[PDB]
Amino acid sequence: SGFRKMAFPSGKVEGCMVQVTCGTTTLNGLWLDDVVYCPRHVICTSEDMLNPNYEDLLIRKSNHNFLVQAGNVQLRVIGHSMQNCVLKLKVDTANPKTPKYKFVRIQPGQTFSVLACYNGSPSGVYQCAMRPNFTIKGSFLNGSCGSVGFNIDYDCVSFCYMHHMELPTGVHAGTDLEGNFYGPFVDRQTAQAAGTDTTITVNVLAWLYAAVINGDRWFLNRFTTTLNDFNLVAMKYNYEPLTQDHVDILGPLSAQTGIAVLDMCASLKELLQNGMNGRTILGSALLEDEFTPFDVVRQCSGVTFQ
Amino acid sequence: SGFRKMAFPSGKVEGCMVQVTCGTTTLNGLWLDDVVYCPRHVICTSEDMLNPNYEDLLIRKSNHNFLVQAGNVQLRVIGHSMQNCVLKLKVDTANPKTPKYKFVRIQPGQTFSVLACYNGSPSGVYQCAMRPNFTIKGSFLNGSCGSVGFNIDYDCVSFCYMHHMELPTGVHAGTDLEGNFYGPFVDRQTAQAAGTDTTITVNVLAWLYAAVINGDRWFLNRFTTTLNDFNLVAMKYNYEPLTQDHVDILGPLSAQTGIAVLDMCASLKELLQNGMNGRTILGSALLEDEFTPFDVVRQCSGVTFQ
Ligand SMILES: CC(C)(C)[C@H](NC(=O)C1(F)CC1)C(=O)N1CC2(C[C@H]1C(=O)N[C@H](C#N)C[C@@H]1CCNC1=O)SCCS2
Ligand SMILES: CC(C)(C)[C@H](NC(=O)C1(F)CC1)C(=O)N1CC2(C[C@H]1C(=O)N[C@H](C#N)C[C@@H]1CCNC1=O)SCCS2
Repeated sequence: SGFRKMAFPSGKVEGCMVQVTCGTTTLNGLWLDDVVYCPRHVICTSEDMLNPNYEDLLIRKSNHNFLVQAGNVQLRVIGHSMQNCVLKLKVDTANPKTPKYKFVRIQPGQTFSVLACYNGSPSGVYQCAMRPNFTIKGSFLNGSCGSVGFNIDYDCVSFCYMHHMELPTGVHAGTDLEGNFYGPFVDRQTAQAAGTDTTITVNVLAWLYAAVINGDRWFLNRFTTTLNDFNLVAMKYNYEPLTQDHVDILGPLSAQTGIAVLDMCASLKELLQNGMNGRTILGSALLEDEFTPFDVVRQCSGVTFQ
Repeated sequence: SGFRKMAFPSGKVEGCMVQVTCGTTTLNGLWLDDVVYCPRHVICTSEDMLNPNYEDLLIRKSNHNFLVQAGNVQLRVIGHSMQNCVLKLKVDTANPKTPKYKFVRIQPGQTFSVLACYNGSPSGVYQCAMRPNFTIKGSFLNGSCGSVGFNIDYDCVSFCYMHHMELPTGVHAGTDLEGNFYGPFVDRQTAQAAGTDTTITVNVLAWLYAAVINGDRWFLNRFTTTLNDFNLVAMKYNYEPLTQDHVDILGPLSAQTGIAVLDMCASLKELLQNGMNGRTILGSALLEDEFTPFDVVRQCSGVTFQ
């Protein structure tokens, strides 16, 4: 029993983290086989933050200008190139700790763990969601860029995020591992702001299922709803529309608890319209939306990784 | 910016996790040098859960009866003994991934990360506190016992917890790595219940400091309080007494923000007496008490580990 914001074990990613330095600027890189991936704004100067000419800045760098360290060991750079907003530094040594891996582009509403790093060393690990507005609510300071987000499946690490930017109100933006930003953001110091965020309805439902599995059942009412009538209420409270695919993805939790998804929607409808009246669910006073249906099953069934 | 429930990187502990099986029962063990540590109730039978005769059960086991697997590799057991509530299985192979480590007994109110494991493989990592009533609010299923809690300092893993029991209401009890339980609990299936818990006042204050550091300042009032008058209010709301040592431990955060601890106590006093009126702090609708002052500094200053 119990339900926690749970991150993936980070060891496989820890073995890939390195430090990349250009002049005064150090950030993190991801070392897979003989390539180090890092944000291209490592090549930025104190002056041209507002609109860096990245191609001109990279033209003027040589391999030797990139100082890459794995622990206390310098990795010699033998090639460099830029792919969208990431640099790829070819090094002369393949990373012997390289896990089985994939580069994936996740969808809004999906979750992943972040291994927050500084100077190529890990600070901590936490779970995040890709918000509907393509930000993440992370915890990042100066020097954290190049920290990555990831999922694990059996033995395979799917890298999905690399950290680049902090936006107004303290939320975060970054790229996939092909260097393409999530959302409309750019790697320059210019007026950007996130679009308004919305609540990830399918995740709130999954978390209500987790509550029922843990014996926290007070909010279940005796009613049902149609999918259309629920979505009319979701809309007023800034919740994402619930789709049939969402309903089908909730199948396993619905089957385990014996609660039809649309019956759970009726209970969520009542919570939205009426509030929680000072009560908590799974120890929370707000409805939580950063657990996917898959996260709930993994945590409540004890799925492991090798 | 940002503030997350952040766990330690788990890689150093992942390299120590093994599976221990006696007959039908499998749980996790911790492999350090040539010793595997695990809960002694691995030797329990389907029948004598209510009050196992552990000494008689262990007398009847031989080395070969303990099946210890590291990944897919059997570790041959060459010695066994019992220390309080843990078994120590000597194996013929020292763990080449053994980190620098210590066994520590933590105090109530301190925090640590749990690497939840099943069949010797990791499921996830999350941050916990040792509650004033010597329980932890974990997330554990059948087969999780032997999972450990830990802190890291530079390169040194301090193991502080090993999981043994789930208590009524879904909270958890366990031992230090010398096999001594935290709290009045015993490893048998008998009526035990936690004493009433209380809120960890020094941690709530630390988390209010983290809020100020992140620009979430609405709850700061213009008043101060004496330590005695604050503690009279803390008592009514089931908060731990705040001690001078707690005040001094909050020194670094107080100095960083320029807010005297007793001034923060006045603001906390107002929150306790008046509620939050539907507002949130650091995205939370309840006051959070599972971040220590040290956790706040580590997260907000980007402290890393090797
Ligand atoms: C005002 C900033 C927060 C400094 C800035 N944001 C914007 O300009 C916006 F348009 C989004 C709002 C921003 O993030 N920048 C500036 C550049 C780099 C990058 C950066 O500092 N990225 C850090 C890495 N390392 C991680 C940041 C630091 C604080 N916490 C984080 O997460 S963009 C390339 C040229 S300099
Ligand atoms: C009712 C139980 C939850 C089964 C029981 N609790 C009590 O009897 C209490 F007095 C505390 C309330 C309990 O925890 N037991 C029973 C024994 C083993 C141990 C156990 O199952 N420990 C698991 C490990 N592995 C981890 C548990 C399983 C569920 N979630 C967890 O965290 S004690 C040694 C003889 S059998």
